[PDB]
Amino acid sequence: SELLVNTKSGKVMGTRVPVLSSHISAFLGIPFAEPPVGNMRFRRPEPKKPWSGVWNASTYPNNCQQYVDEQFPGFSGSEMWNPNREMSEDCLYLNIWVPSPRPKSTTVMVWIYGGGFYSGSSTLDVYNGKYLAYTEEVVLVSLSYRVGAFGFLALHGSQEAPGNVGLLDQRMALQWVHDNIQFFGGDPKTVTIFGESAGGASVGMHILSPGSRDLFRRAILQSGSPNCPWASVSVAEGRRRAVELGRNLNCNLNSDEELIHCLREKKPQELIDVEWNVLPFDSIFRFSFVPVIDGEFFPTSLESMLNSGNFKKTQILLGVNKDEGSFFLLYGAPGFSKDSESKISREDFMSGVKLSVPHANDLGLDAVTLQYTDWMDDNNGIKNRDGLDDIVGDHNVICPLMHFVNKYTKFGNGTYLYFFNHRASNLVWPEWMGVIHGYEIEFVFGLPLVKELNYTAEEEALSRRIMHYWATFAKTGNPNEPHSQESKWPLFTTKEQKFIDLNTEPMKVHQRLRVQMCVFWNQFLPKLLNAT
Amino acid sequence: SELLVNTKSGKVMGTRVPVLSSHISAFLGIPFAEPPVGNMRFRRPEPKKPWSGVWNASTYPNNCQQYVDEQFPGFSGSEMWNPNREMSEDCLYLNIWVPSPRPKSTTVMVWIYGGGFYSGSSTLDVYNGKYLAYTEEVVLVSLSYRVGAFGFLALHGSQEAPGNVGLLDQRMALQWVHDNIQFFGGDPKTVTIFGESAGGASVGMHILSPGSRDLFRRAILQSGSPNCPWASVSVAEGRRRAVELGRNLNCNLNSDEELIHCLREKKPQELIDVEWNVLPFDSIFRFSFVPVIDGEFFPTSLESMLNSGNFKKTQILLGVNKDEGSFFLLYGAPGFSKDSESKISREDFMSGVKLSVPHANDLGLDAVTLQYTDWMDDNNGIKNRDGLDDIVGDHNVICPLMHFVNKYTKFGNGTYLYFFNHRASNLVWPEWMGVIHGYEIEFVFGLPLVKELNYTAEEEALSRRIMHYWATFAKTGNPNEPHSQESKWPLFTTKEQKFIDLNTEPMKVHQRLRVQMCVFWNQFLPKLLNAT
Ligand SMILES: O/N=C/c1cccc[n+]1CCCCCCC[n+]1ccccc1/C=N/O
Ligand SMILES: O/N=C/c1cccc[n+]1CCCCCCC[n+]1ccccc1/C=N/O
Ligand SMILES: *[C@@H]1O[C@H](CO)[C@@H](O)[C@H](O)[C@H]1NC(C)=O
Ligand SMILES: *[C@@H]1O[C@H](CO)[C@@H](O)[C@H](O)[C@H]1NC(C)=O
Repeated sequence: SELLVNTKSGKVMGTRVPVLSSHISAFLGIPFAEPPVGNMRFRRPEPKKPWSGVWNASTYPNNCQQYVDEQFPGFSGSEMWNPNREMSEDCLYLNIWVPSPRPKSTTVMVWIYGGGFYSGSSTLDVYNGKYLAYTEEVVLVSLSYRVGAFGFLALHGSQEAPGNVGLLDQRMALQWVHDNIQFFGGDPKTVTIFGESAGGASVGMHILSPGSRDLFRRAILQSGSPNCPWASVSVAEGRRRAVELGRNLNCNLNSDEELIHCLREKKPQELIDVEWNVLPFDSIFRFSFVPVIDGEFFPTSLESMLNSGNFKKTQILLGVNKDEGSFFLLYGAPGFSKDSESKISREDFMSGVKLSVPHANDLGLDAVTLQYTDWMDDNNGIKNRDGLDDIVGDHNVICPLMHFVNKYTKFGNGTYLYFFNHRASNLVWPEWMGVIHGYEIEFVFGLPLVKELNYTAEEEALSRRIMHYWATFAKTGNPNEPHSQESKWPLFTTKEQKFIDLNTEPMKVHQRLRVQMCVFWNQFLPKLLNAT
Repeated sequence: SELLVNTKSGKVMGTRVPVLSSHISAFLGIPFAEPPVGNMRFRRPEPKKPWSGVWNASTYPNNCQQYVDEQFPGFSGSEMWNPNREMSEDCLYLNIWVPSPRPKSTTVMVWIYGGGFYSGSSTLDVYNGKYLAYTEEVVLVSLSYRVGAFGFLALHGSQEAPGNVGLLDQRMALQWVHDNIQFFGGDPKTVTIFGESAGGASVGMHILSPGSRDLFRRAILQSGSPNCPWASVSVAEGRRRAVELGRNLNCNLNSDEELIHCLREKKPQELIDVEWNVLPFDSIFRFSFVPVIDGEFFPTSLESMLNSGNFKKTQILLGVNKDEGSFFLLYGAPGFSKDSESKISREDFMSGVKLSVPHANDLGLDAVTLQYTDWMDDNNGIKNRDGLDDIVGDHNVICPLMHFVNKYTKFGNGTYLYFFNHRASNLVWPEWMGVIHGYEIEFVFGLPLVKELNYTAEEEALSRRIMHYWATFAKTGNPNEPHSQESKWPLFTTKEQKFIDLNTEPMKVHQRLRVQMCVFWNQFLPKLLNAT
């Protein structure tokens, strides 16, 4: 049977799924680890005990325990990101979409979900791997990993809650793919890991970490890089937040062993309810439990690793969206709201700057304000709104990705950079938010090919073109087909720093993506904060 | 006789001078002070002893002792600024141009020469008052004052060299005008003091200083303001430079009395030869002997005076030129020269920044560089050249004048601001220097009306229009003729901050003159330097 596969862990039984009036196989909900419950909460993942008999892989698994967005109930815009299955701490599963008939050795892509390390599910409609698998004839995997305190509570020195275990969750899933994907027709020699947001930063983290490098071939990063200011913390800061979390739930705090035990007796929701109370500053685009610079997973600091060339050398394809910041300002910054144009007063603009750069002294805050204020027209509500959108996007996502890409290219074997700026015709969010964090994903997964979702024809064409770029890059290390008449996405080089737009218009090459602002975030401001 | 005038100091005999195929009277070389020679070197001026008989006022007087530009011998561009008479320490004289027939009570304008407080003469061709006097029917005075160490050597606490005596030279000349100009047909109630560069800053200084306010009615400032970073020093810094000057000439340094005596035995040229050796930094647009913040002439610091409204309240007309910096970079900055386009390398640009902001730490220098660098095109020789031109202009002249004008307007009785950007058709300096420091003066004094000087017709028209603005403002406090059909130079206000261009094209109003750069020089950078 095409739906029966014998792996090293035991036999799995999948299901036939319809896609664009054809069909393909899906193996959903395969475990790659022992359920991390009870005394194994906060702990490193263990490999899954092999099973006898046939594992039923016909339905999606549980989503990991996580915060649930309730700002706009019934609103698809926010709820498309929420878990669509029951939540459980028993959530370490992966899903596979396989072409029909079964391939022998074809290119593999493994997806890693975003969600600020505090949220995410492999099972969301926008992550459905069937269109990609079917259209490009690739084996599509989607993994899962613990988020929140469950994934990232860090008491360094203690082996009961070391930190980074959600990254090791990802690593164990890549190990399983390495080991077994051949039985599904995947080529273990040609695995591309890709991810958006925290998943993009995760991809970058596996590139850096020695323990992860050998388990994938190449990598795509969407709107995220490992050096993002929100993607990691020192061991001291992690310790502090873990202690404060215990302080919020009335734990004994005299020893690591006392704290951890107390935290293990709590029900999942008690941890989720107080999770946001541990942040050190009044901030946006900051998350409580994130990867920690521990000296095991990351041997030294991220910057010294990037300078010395201490990372996997291979091809990378990556980029950003036009308006990365709007999602975050909407939720947290005064003056912004979903159903108005959100024209921002000068007073709200400055409140905005404070929340967006929480770690900055007064001089730093002035430096930023000056850099994004048009002093000819300082009380223009639209210019204030958009400038603050640009600040949050540049600081959090674009300038950290640009620092990474410039550093990586010095040592790497080929870089391809994009700037995604198509505003989708059917977007439910308001005009002012622009091209939002996470809204390139639907084009990457081929949702525009489904007619009932109401995209234009040129949006279908864009989606196909992006899928073929992504898949051709996974297959060869180059998104272009050599010998074809279409426009050439040029290689990014240290010298010329070229990149393309991704949108419905004929492609354009440009150079030095937001260099004037990123010299400010990546060189000047940090120097200013170190002197003062 | 029309050429004989009886003043309070004694009788004066002038001369009839031809102008634009008519004639007028000129009283040249009238003394207003005792010659400041011998023991009176470095000292406050004394009033001139009245004379019996008739003072011959038919020829220009001596120019004060000063440094003489020799960079381009025979080149009119540089030599038009040099002294055209014999130099002497016996130089305290003034000159008067009077319409024919003699007026009774008409508007008076008294000119104060620039030259960085280290140079200047009342007697230069470009300062010839006859065209202005004749064309607008005003009595035109031009004064003189000691420059260099002779005018500004400052040993505070000592009455032998107190500092600021060159400003008191100006004050005594304004006193003489107050007292006597009526006998020449001038209205002592309607005196306008005007000046360029150090003379513009001087004008501003008489507005601030209590001792000077009552001696003039209103004021014009061209490319200079009292708060310019080069226009004054602390008493400690003045003391240091006076000591270092004495150290350069082998003086006994054990007491003020010893130093001053030693300096008084030296010939003028010995002081001039070592004058530049006392500057604290490697710099441009900085001068050795300048006004000192002494607590007598200036009661408190310039900034506290500007904040509290401690100054004469009256009308002011003022402005700047497009390319104020080029003159200074030519003379002192590596990569610039008179006979090339002076395209500047990135390395020379940074050398430039260091010399232009000599008092800044490394963080400050970076802040400036970032602000004036296009990071898309950082090795564009023209953009580097022009950016450095703009830095020197903005820091030295434009942003300090803009801070002054904004502060003054809060308390003042009417402000009129211009931006002069006509590149003269007959200019001998190269294209790259643009609209240079000091090249609006020729339009103010009417040289374009003389055919043999080879200006265009529209340049004649511009000159006349500027002269009539200047003269109508001196007469009424408003450069416009109410009830006339010509375009209206609008009042500058705290709210709307309006200003005009001065050039051959139809006038345009704009707002907030170089506000984006001047917020940087006047707010951010000083705050950055105070924290670090
Ligand atoms: O961090 N990445 C999140 C993500 C990534 C891809 C797609 C969708 N998202 C949902 C994030 C939008 C809303 C941000 C919500 C942050 N937040 C959560 C809980 C409580 C408060 C807040 C923010 N307060 O300002
Ligand atoms: O300060 N204002 C001077 C002025 C004003 C109106 C018209 C003409 N000028 C001549 C100044 C140009 C050249 C600057 C010369 C400065 N300088 C003098 C002596 C020795 C060295 C230097 C400069 N070295 O970099
Ligand atoms: C990648 O590496 C191969 C083999 O080592 C080399 O020949 C090629 O030039 C490299 N490509 C780039 C873009 O560096
Ligand atoms: C100047 O002062 C006069 C008289 O005090 C006043 O009436 C007039 O409004 C003032 N003008 C300005 C521009 O402030």
